[PDB]
Amino acid sequence: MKVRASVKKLCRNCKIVKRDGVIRVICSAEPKHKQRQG
Amino acid sequence: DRMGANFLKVVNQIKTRLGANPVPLQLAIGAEEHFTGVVDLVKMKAINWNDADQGVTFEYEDIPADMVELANEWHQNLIESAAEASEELMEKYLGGEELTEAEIKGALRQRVLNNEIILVTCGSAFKNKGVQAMLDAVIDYLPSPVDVPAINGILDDGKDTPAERHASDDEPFSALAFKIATDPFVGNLTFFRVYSGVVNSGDTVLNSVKAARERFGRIVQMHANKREEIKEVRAGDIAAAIGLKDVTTGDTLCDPDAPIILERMEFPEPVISIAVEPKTKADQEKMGLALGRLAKEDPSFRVWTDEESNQTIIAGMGELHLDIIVDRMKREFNVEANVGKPQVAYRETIRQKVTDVEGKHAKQSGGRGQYGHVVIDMYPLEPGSNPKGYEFINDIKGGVIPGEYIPAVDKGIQEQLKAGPLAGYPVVDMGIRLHFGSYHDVDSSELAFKLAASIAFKEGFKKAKPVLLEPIMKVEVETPEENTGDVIGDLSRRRGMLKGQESEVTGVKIHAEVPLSEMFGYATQLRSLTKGRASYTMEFLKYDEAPSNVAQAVIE
Amino acid sequence: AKKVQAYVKLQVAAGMANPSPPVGPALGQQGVNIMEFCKAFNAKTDSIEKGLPIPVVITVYADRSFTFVTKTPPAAVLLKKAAGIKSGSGKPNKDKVGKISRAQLQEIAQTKAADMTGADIEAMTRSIEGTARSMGLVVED
Amino acid sequence: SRVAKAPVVVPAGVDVKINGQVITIKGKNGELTRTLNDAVEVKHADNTLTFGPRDGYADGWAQAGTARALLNSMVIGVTEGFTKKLQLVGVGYRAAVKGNVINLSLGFSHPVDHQLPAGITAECPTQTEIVLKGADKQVIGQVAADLRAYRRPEPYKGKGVRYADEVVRTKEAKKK
RNA sequence: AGCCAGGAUGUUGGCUUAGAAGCAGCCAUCAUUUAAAGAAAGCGUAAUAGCUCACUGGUCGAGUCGGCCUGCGCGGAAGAU
Repeated sequence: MKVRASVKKLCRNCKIVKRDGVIRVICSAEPKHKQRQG
Repeated sequence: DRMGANFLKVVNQIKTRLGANPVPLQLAIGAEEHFTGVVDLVKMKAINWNDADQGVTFEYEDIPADMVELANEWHQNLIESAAEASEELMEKYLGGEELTEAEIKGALRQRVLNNEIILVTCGSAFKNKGVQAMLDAVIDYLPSPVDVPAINGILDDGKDTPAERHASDDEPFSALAFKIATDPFVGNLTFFRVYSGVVNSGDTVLNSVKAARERFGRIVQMHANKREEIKEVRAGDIAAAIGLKDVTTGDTLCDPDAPIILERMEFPEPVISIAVEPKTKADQEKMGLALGRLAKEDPSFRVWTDEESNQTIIAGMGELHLDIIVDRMKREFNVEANVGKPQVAYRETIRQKVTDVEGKHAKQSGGRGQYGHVVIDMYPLEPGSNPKGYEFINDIKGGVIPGEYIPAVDKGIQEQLKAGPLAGYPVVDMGIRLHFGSYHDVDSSELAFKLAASIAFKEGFKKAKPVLLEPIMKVEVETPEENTGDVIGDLSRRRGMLKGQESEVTGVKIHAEVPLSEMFGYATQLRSLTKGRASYTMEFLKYDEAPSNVAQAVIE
Repeated sequence: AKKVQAYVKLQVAAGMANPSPPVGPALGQQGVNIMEFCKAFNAKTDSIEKGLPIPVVITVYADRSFTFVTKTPPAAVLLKKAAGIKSGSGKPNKDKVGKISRAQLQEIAQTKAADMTGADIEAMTRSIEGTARSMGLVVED
Repeated sequence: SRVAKAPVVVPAGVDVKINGQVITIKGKNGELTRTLNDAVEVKHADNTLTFGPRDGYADGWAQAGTARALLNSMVIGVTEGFTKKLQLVGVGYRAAVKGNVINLSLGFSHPVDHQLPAGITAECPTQTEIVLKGADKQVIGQVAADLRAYRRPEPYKGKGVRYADEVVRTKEAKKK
């Protein structure tokens, strides 16, 4: 999980759910599109 | 003795991919780790092997009880394999005459002279499980030199009369020349095999296909490694036909007044070409002669030597060999090689065009300050039909520079036209026009305008992005499956100018036009695309370019 | 006719026997012997002077079967068969070269009227005027 | 809501034991009980079960929205069951069932044989296909996902242990 | 929002045709049928077969959706007996 202050909804099918409070964004086929902070 | 090693799968995979008809004989007992028995099905006997010894036992027993039915359903397909081999066993498969161990092989041995069935055997080499089993089939399923059609010497050119000669000692002598290795003791060696006839020690053995006379020296046999001098060579031994003056691939080793062969079929083509370069200049004296004893060994090792740059451009069919012949040079031939790139026509062209570059000349060489502020205009690389690579359009403003000082400016430009601001890449075939030639009297000489013109030409290239006039090869690639779509996409990374995708019965042949400058590691790259499954041709057709843009910063 | 299994209309000029690589996949969809589609159409291909892309459609069936529908060549290539050049659309509304009147357009529409139930005469007339303006062609009667 | 427009119909063959907050479902082959939270108002009304969010816990629309989906699965899981098949694609990798134990031919220097808990009747038609049968929807995944986590789907070959319906995304080497 | 569900079909959409064949990119950017379809968004990809968005054409049978303004909250937030 890459970390950066900006979670920008980037991939076309990008889920966003708030697990534990810190946002981590869920793609389907792209592992590269998953950030976690912010 | 490995996981995933199903014996019945692989032999019944040949009937799907290779399309052949294998009927196996020696089956399997054991779950690959407690494996102890190999099921010979003719005699219906399992063989015990060594506990872990390198070779003690051969204990034959019956079929074990854990495989009493798989031996039943597979033996009935063994005894099928003679009713459809010979027509005479057809009526005793159904009538029920006993199909013994000795009777069935008399039909199946004649099924090896046509080769419709192959005989398969499972076992371990390293665990000493099967090796002592595998030898008895060789004398009963692999053919002998006296059971085969023997030496068949045709004629020469008169008439096609193929003549089966005798496999015994009662014929004129005959052999063939292959596996012709080398040594630092006698020079050339052979690994030749005599098919029939006996030779004594010392003979005028010729090579009757290429009209040369040779004499038969001291013949030596091996344990594949150790020198054992074989004096009297009997019919069927394999030895070293030593002392051949010249010898090629597969010519005869035969006394005159005898039958004669003339046969060389499927001369290969070593495809991948890398250019070896010496380390010292004392090395090229001994690397120019490296082609002597090395290329004499084998036709899978060629040297496509150039006509101008005089470097030694080798050719192999695999880089895996072009590994080894450098390592063959290393410790015994004692050569330090610097393996580099082949001679591709690298004629620097020009992308951009400089407006005006003035050669700055100011020096009191001959008494007074010999000046020479001459300026040239970078003209486009002269295209079409231009035999002369130097096209100096000397445009003296009003014929101001005298005829005596015309060679001066000419020499300077010509010197840098043959040179190159990258790695000495000739900027040849590039038309160059003189803008204005400053002329003087006591300040006018040869260096005056020569030195100036030299710098001026180089200055221009720095702001003219000289690219690379390059040769383009007609590259074909033969790949069977639908795995060429990854290839031609990866070929599109390399300016393979596509022609068309065509098919054969088993292969999908792709036609393209690839820059010879973009060859580099082409062989090793397709061998990781095609997995080595490719067999194709290499020709030439057009001539194009390859991106450089080095004048920007790379070129000083 | 059929549904989500397969329906693509792709065939180009039938002088070429071997399926052209981009057409290949529409024959590489439901397991054909490619010799069958070469032997189906050539009984009627000898009633033409080849050079124009003639279209067929593919449509499939359960086991190993297939079917196909023969029509006439479209009027889009018939616009640029008479006009000499096969590709004229470089600038649509800035090129004024080449005239054919409506009488040519309806006689290449009777061969549509004798073949197909859509692509009717009077409705296609503006689109056979519409493929003229995109190519940069003129029309007067 | 959609969940409020979703009542569940218990059929004959599965008995409920409504001791208020603790429901123990007496079913066909097991006992699928869940001790829910106090954000629910449960009533097996006539035959079709009706539920309700308790006051104070107005977020119990979520907490019983779990429950409406929950007990529907429980009454159909104790009777019919789940086929949870896994696909073993591994070079020399086998699967064989004995009692309640599964072997794991997993490319190691030692065998891995892990015993599997109650609510599991496992089977193996071959070395690469493995049945799991169960009554709870949780337990039919939890014992399955542990095996898959021992050898995840490798996206350079397609190697690994993977589900029946799961489709991996294998890549290409592209350098050497 | 999901399961059935056609992805109605003129066309090869040019150019330059080697494939730039809706899926590389610049100019057009009409539509034969309009209760469902654009000369078009990505993936499959040299091109396409596979899978969708397009209208949800038929079922559920009620609410639902994208942004503007503020009350506060979370992440951003790592230091040295």
